[PDB]
Amino acid sequence: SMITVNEKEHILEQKYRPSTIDECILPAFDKETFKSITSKGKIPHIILHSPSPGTGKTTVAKALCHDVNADMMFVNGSDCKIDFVRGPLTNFASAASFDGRQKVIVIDEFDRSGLAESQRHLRSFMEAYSSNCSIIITANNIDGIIKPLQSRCRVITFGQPTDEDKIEMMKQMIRRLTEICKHEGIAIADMKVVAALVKKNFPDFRKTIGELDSYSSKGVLDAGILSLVTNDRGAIDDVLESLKNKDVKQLRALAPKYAADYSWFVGKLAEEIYSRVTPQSIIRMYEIVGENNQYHGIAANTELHLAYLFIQLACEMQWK
Amino acid sequence: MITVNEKEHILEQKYRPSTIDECILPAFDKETFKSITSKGKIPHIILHSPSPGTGKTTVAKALCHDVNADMMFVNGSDCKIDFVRGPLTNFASAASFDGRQKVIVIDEFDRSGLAESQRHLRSFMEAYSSNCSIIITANNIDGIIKPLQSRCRVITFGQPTDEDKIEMMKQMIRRLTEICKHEGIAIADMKVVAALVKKNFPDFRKTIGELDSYSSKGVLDAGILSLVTNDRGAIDDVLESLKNKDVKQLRALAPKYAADYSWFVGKLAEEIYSRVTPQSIIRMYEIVGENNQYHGIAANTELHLAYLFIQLACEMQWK
Amino acid sequence: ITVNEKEHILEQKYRPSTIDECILPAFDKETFKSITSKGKIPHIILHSPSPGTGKTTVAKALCHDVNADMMFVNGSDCKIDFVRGPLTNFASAASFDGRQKVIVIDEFDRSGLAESQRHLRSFMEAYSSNCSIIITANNIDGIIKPLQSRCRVITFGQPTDEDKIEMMKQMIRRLTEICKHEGIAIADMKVVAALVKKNFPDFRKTIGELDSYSSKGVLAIDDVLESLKNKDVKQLRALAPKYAADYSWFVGKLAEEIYSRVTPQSIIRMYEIVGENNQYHGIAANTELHLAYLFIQLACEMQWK
Amino acid sequence: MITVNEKEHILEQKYRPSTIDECILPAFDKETFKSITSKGKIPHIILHSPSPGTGKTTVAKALCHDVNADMMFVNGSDCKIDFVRGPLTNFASAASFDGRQKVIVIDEFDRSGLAESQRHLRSFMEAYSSNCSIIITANNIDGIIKPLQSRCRVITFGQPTDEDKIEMMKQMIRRLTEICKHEGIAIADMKVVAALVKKNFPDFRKTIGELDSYSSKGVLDAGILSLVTNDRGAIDDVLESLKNKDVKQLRALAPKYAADYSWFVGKLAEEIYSRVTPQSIIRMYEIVGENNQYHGIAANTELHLAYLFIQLACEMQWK
Amino acid sequence: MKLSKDTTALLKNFATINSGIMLKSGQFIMTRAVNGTTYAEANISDVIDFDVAIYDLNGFLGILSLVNDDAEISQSEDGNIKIADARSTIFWPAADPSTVVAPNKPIPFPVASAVTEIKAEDLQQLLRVSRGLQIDTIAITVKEGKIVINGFNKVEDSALTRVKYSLTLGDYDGENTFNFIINMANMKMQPGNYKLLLWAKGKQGAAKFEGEHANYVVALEADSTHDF
Amino acid sequence: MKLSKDTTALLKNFATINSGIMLKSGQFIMTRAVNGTTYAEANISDVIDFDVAIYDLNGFLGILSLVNDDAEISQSEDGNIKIADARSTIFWPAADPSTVVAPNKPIPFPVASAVTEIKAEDLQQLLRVSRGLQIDTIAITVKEGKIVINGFNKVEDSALTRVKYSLTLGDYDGENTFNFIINMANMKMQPGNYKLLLWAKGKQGAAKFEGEHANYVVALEADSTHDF
Amino acid sequence: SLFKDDIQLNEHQVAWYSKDWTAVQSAADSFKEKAENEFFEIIGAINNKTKCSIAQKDYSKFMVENALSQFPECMPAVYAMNLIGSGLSDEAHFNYLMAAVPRGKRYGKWAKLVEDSTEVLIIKLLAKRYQVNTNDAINYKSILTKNGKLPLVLKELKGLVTDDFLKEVTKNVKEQKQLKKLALEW
DNA sequence: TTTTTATGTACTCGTAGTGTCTGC
DNA sequence: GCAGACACTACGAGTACATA
Ligand SMILES: Nc1ncnc2c1ncn2[C@@H]1O[C@H](COP(=O)(O)OP(=O)(O)O)[C@@H](O)[C@H]1O
Ligand SMILES: [Mg+2]
Ligand SMILES: [Mg+2]
Ligand SMILES: [Mg+2]
Ligand SMILES: [Mg+2]
Repeated sequence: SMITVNEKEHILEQKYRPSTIDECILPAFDKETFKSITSKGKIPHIILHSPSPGTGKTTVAKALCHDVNADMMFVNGSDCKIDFVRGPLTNFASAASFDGRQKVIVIDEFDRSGLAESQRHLRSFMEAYSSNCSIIITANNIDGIIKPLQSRCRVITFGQPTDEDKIEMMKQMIRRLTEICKHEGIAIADMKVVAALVKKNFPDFRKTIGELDSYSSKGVLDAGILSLVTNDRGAIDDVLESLKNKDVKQLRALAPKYAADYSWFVGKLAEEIYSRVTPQSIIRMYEIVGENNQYHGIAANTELHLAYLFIQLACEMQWK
Repeated sequence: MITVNEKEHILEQKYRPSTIDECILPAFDKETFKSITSKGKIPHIILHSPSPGTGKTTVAKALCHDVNADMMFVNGSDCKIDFVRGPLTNFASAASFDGRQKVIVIDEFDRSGLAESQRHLRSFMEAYSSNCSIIITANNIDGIIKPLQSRCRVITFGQPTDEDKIEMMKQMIRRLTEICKHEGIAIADMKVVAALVKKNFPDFRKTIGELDSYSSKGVLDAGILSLVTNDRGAIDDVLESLKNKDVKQLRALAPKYAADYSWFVGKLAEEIYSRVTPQSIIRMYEIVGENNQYHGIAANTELHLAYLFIQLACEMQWK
Repeated sequence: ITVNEKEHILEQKYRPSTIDECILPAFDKETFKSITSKGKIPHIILHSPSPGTGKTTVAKALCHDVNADMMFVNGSDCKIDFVRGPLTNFASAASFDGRQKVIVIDEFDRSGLAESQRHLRSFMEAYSSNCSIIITANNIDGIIKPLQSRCRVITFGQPTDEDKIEMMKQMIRRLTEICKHEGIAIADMKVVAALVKKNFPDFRKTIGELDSYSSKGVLAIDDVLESLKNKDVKQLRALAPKYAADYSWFVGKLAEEIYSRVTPQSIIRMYEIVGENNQYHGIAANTELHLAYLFIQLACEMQWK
Repeated sequence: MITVNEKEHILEQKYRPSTIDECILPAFDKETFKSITSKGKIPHIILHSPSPGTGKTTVAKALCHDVNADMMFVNGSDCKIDFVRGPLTNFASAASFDGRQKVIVIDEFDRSGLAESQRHLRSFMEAYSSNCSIIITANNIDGIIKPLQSRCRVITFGQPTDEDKIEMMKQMIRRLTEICKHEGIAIADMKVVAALVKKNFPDFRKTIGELDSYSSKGVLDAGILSLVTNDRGAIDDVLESLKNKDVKQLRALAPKYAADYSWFVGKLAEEIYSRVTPQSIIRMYEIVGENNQYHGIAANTELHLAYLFIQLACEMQWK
Repeated sequence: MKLSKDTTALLKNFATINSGIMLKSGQFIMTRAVNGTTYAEANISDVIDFDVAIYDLNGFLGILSLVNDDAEISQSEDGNIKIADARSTIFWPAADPSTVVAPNKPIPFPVASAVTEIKAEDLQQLLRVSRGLQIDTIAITVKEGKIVINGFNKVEDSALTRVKYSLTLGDYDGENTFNFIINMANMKMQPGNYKLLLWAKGKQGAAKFEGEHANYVVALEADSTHDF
Repeated sequence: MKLSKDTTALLKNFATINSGIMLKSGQFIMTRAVNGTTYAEANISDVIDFDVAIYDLNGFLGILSLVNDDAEISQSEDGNIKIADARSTIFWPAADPSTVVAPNKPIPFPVASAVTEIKAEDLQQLLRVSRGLQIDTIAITVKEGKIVINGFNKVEDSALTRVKYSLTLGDYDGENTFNFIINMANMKMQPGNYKLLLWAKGKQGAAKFEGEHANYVVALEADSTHDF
Repeated sequence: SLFKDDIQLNEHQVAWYSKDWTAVQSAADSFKEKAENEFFEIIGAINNKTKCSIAQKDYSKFMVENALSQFPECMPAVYAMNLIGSGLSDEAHFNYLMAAVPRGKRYGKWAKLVEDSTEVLIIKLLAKRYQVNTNDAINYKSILTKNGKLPLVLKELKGLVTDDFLKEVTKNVKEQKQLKKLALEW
């Protein structure tokens, strides 16, 4: 196949972790800049950061090493305190690999705040040992990497594709998910649900696979799963009609019905009213719904908070 | 069938479900848990409510029970970074010697000051993913950092479909009935049992906790039914003090109804609607709606109620 | 009647000892009897919000009646490291006479403690077999929702017209008895009936009052209220941090005390100003500053009688 | 003219300047360093940026090189009190046997936990001032205790005059050009070299580090210029749809950036600040700040983002 | 009154159990924690000559290692204290009894459900295994006829299942079954030979440690389990 | 299976290389540091009768001093490590191999570029001095037909400019010339006489000490230089 | 003092050459000189409408908000960043303040209250013995003068003044004038 | 020209106290 | 053989950062 499987793992977003830089699904310019790097055979100091999780930062870190055939120490960022850098990393960085391999230190998830002291200590280290070995830092949030370490690196920024990349990357990820299903014994009844999972959590490829596990309970993905993935469980007609008619007892009665799950309902209402009302009623309807959504969760009685939203819209909406 | 712990008198903990089936859950949710216990291995999972007592931390223990995991159970707030470095790293690296899935249940992990520990955990979860998995239980998700939600299957509770709600309620009524047989509680009117369930729906803990308090007299009769459906009273003393536009009286009634606000605020909307003129209605929703909206930012809730009364007193034209 | 003779303050050395000695609503007293009967005590919350209704008294009484081994704790002292340390010790240790263990956390309302309260939510389930918790609160919203889920929330304050008339009689008898013990001379019984009626719901202040009469043995907010009238600022700016400490109580007193001291349409303005300030507290990031802002607002708009 | 180290591939460290002239600096600064190397003896000095890669630690080694000092180079974070008592006291007391100024270079000495070492150093500097001098390098001065700044000539970097900036940039362009000849990098459009310099100005390290990554194809042409002046993520589609006050478009972009909100909201503040009128700034912070504040209470996050857009569309008066 | 080299060491030791103490006239000291978990009594050969309350103990024993050993600790002329020295004089505060938690209950351990001994060198081995093998609870019970101890790890091994440690303490002859569990935290004795008397009826109970230099009694944790 | 003083003194050594260890049945044991810098192999007195992974070596060895010098050991029914004593008994958590960075097998050593030998008497003086002289790294080169060794102070030194020490090992028969630098830190061997095996295929390069008990390999330093 | 010709070696030279580190230390301790900040050039720019641009210098949302918290002309703007500002970029919180609080001047003195150090110790004491929080504790003291004679109770509690407890009250040898002060006049 | 909120969590430094083991 | 001297730990000081 075209796909690495680790087979020591059941957890399945980790079974399918890409082995090499090509197996990785990335923005065009980004993949190309990584090929360029593996080509020159030596690896500079690099930072990979999302801030969206699961874009492939810590996967590409291991792949880069794999492609250049580095001698690589992989390290949990939160474990890398100043005494670690002084002790084991200084050892590794000064020691000579005997097979003339680029030495590389991968510090994963290095953006914690209490490591600033370690990071500063590292700034002088990186210039001393730059001849042997390079450092690849992985971070969710850059501002947790001190500025002088960004100076020292090529900062590559993830999950920020072009409009075309997004369209291609999505196709690639759909093909991949399809392939994972063949292997896994997951039946695909409606391809539309696979395109939906991808689109739903786009930048994050980890959650996108994680999802597939949880919607596979029944070994099939059919039109019924598609309802839960897009899921709208929604027809709004009784409210939309009671709104136009500007009646209230009815609105007052419908409140408790949809208070049940609010975040979904409020969403449909925005989507559905948009089409049914005049142009400067649109701008008003976002101001009214937006504000109402905003305070939900401070508001103590949620059913009343829904009633309050209806009254507001009934009066200010002028229906085309 | 029903599991009883018998080391506990406290009775919402006596009847805590042992296995995934004994649990009352939405259809798709139960099914997704069966699916999981089937495959025999357990992924990294987050269970969150935000409504308490939906069964999150119960289903956590049950999942472990069904897959026969070697499980360390841990108070979230006790779970600081040095804990993860020390005891959890030990457990996660050690090999269970019967070949059991190792699982770490971190209960109520949504505290703010643990973000540092959670980040530290993000690299851990990938290192030890082969041995053991983590089940996190949270009331509020935003207290779990994003990269941990990335790493998990986030299952969201107490948000059933309309059908699930109807089934779950039936199941919970059957269960309460069974708990009563065991406990020596006499059921005179079944209508009171269906009432307790409906009253606090998402929360199954409070729904059983209630049963303890209305059992003082070992029987549930039509008389208990009045107290279960019952009151919060009428609103008359407030509605009158409002019309009269007097204050000392309003100022005095504030503390009375501060007790349960969300209910009171609801009655007030319902009852004033009828008693005031048409464009006073539109004003009364803006006044009550806004007041309800900030409650829970507002620090002194009794004062917040007074503030509502003063506002209505002045702007309400009464029929 | 019940006396703790080593206590030098009136409210500490007279507190009703048992659930019966307490003056309460009928259904409330009966629910407490019911509880003491079953011999074991569940997790409970007692809340007013009106002070001196007997919350923290009934807490000790419940324990007394079931003969619990009880640790009593100031709420504001119960931070997360206390729950981890001494309370975890107590809750895990087994009382050696087979007594219900009970932890009374008094005045647990302030959300300085929300972090502690959450930590508690997992705790309560872990050691529910040994020991139960009784929380006392003036304002409920200061108790996180998942702790209310775990408890029986009992609420104070809605006496019937008859209860009020009986309770007042009972309190008058009680005050009389306190006077015999204390060496306080009652020349006119009318003054005793007056003290009771004057602050009715609040039995604490009604006894605290009696002490004030104490100096001849026969029968506050000022610094802010003054600095407000004077419309000065440096002083208001300085007082802010003082009362930022516990806001929900302070704001309460300010409403109560200004009401009397200011003109009629200044009252309506003062509720709009304090109400709005109270309302956003807890979105507002710097709470000392938020108190300053309230002061500036009142200084300008208030007309004192 | 250009020093190349040839033991390094990493290329911003290949071209590290050997001597004080090879260094690209403000006029007065270069001149003050020439002045120093002339007198043949080196005083106690502090070089600080706070902008990284302005050449502090490079000029440190160069100053030594020019005066031909016997120099110990030391990582700041490694220089704890026992080091100063130990290794440094030895070196500072020992006599160089060619009659060379002895110099101790402490690089990146601005760490907080070294204040104890720094104080210990204040007495040392006066005791051994006859032998040897100290050159401290720091990103943030306030991390250097006051009595050490008293004892030094504090020279402050990367904060050139408007003229220096214009000269320094020309000098850096000439240098990059020369690095390209040596490296086999073809320059098709000189405009792209002037662009790399301007883009990252204070930081000369990143400006060279960039050249490595845009050289994948061995040529710098008009096509690379698009990527150098271009913005790879950006905000443009939103900023534009905001100005145009259109909605269907704003309504559509909402779900795009709801993905990671805390970052997006940040960019929007940063980017709108420049593009809108002065009292629109004050309004935009109130609008964005409030929206950011309730995020995480707000249940539908995509809607909450739409709400933010509608708000800014109307109230933003664009310069 | 004067306080010896051995008395003061049962005073640093009773500080690990209460911030404050109240000893009174006699040759007897005793204290127990503000959380009623832990009781410790000890008969000293220095005869305390009056009734005193100290808010803090481990503070006092400090101003006492300095003074030489004459230390006629008498009572100050205004209710506080006087540490008389070979050549000085010091004044410690003395707390109103309302500010110290004192046992007040020299209740007598009922009768032993079962008795057994432990050698001091073998308290040694356990006080130390638990440190680095990470134990925080133990359980005293019957294995193969003798009475054993198990160390566990309440956190890692949530329900006392995998035993990290066992120790054999000389046979039980009586015919009963039991499992007495103690939270290591609430265990604070300086080593030594100790008679072990453990009592419980039904569910209420405790363990009493008889030692030649002090006595110790603590509470079974929540779940202990027997048939007495 | 039991272990003697001599065995353990070894493993307390192998601890300082990798804080964990994986070991299986035989009279062979081995560990290599996590970071890929050193490695030791050992033939020993005592005999291993089952495979097992130890996470915390440096403290297991510790637990072992906490019982008699004879207690027998084995794989528990509990698939963990049972250290059983005369009176007591311990149960040490056997860790998942996944996590103990061990070497799959044994890689042969390139028939050596250069050979010479070193007296253990001699090597004690190197370590001995190095404390005394703040000697942090060394270099082994050829000075006038003999194999020397030079200690430096990479700290104060920087460029390895000045020699602070210089043992004198064997003579150099062959006709290359080199300079193999070694991080003192990376030199974790129980003292005793060694044969020395040097090797380099250009940028490749390592160093092997051949003991009577175990063999040790350490990585040269980044600019170890040579004409091989 | 022999030899009788030593160009005096400075306090330092002796510390070091003789290599007793305890004397070297107190020579170190010599300049501890603790002060820092320059946060008032940031406040100043927000006020005077000069240009700083921040970024480079450390910023304190607490320190900038509090400083301005002084002059009522500002409170509207600070009030704002107080409700809303939690969660804004320091870069932002700064940019805002530049474009809101308009005039410029302020002179120094903040308002800090006057603590009667004694009165605080007394309330802190009462709240300890009585397991009440500070406001009732103040009520108790008001009450406890006007009868029941505060000396009666301060005499009982003089028991716990534990010098850990004093560190909670004041920060200097003012703190040792207090150990003695309630050990006395009751 | 002015100057630091309260709770909880995490990390580095120096030093002092603590314990196990070896050379003349 | 025991001191000496080494290696390790516990603690207090100062810094920091996210919440309210
Ligand atoms: N129901 C009651 N009966 C008698 N006295 C009461 C009652 N409630 C409060 N008190 C008086 O108030 C004091 C204790 O107040 P407390 O129970 O703390 O009130 P709260 O909980 O409202 O703060 C006691 O001194 C007691 O005399
Ligand atoms: Mg990762
Ligand atoms: Mg729970
Ligand atoms: Mg009270
Ligand atoms: Mg540098």
